[PDB]
Amino acid sequence: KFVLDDRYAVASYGPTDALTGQPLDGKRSHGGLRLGEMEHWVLTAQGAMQTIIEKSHDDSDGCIS
Amino acid sequence: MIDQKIFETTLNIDDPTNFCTNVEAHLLKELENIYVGKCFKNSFILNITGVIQRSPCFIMRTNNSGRGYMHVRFSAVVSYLNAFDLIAAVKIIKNDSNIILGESLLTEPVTIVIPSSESQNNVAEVGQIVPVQLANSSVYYIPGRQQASATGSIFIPKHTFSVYHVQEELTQEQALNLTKLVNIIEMLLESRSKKDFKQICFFEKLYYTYSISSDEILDLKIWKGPKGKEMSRLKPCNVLSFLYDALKNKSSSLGFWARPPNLLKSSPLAYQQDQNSFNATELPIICSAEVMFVTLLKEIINYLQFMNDLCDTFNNEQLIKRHENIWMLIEQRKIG
Repeated sequence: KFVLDDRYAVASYGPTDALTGQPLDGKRSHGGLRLGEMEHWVLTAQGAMQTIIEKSHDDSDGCIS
Repeated sequence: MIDQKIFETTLNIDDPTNFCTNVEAHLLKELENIYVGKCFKNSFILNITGVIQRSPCFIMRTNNSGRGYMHVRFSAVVSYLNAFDLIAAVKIIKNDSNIILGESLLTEPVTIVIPSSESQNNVAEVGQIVPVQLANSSVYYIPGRQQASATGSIFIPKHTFSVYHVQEELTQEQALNLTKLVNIIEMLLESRSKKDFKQICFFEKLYYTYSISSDEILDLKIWKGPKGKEMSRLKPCNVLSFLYDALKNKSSSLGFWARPPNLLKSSPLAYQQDQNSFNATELPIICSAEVMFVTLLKEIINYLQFMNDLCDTFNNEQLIKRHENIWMLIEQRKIG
């Protein structure tokens, strides 16, 4: 196990899924990292809703319907 | 016609701090910029009269921008066009390819499609202001469009008319709803009084079903105009006087109300018959006094506005010279 292989950092732009519009999964696909529902539970518990908007709408799929 | 309507919408504010400095002025400016000159809620917005109600400048929760929003209820002046409305000025942009259409040149923008089926429609030429009457189909106010869409044909006064039977006596305290409209017609007649009588006579005898050059002028202080034919030597009654009779509270509303083709349409006169003395092209409609009176008043207002607009838009004898061919279409169709 090497640190250089494990590390990953991604900026705003990258490949996106065709169906859901979300970032492609993982580092192999050059996409974003996952904030599962446990992370959402923790952020909700802390009351961090502007952070949730920033991460799950702007960084993830987000659209004016 | 021009009317007062109340809408309620939500306005997005990009800079709430600057917006709130003069809330009333900024709200009026935004409403004028967004809604004036566009079709909304089946109505064409002409101007914004005022803001009846509003809400505090909230801040958008869902997005992370500081932008705000404001619920605003505003009263505006709108133009709604029914069936059979008469538009004096309609310029034909493209009379070709067996399709015809023209744009209105009045305070209420409209795009009218004129079919090529009728010969009179084919006769009209481009760049010519031709009077038009909208068809029986309703006017399509597509939201966001800067002009209404409709279908119409060159106005040719039709000989077939209708007879209305009133089964209920005059509605009591609805005479005020009718009075709201008598005021509009009074304003129209005052406007007509200003312009010259000769042009009015020219257009009236052009669009009079039974053309009369006798130069005999029926004189009514509110309305003056060349006289027509007499059917059964019957006596018409002025609608304005009968409405004024509301103070008496007795108006003999039951009698059949009808306006024969001879009777000048702009003239407030209408014939009242105890029986169906008027020939019934169709079985007399069984309608209440409200429906009838509103209908007759609407028809006379439409015709009066048509005549004022005709006089105003054809104020040049040379334009009349160009449009004498349209006049010839109407005259040839006219019978008596």
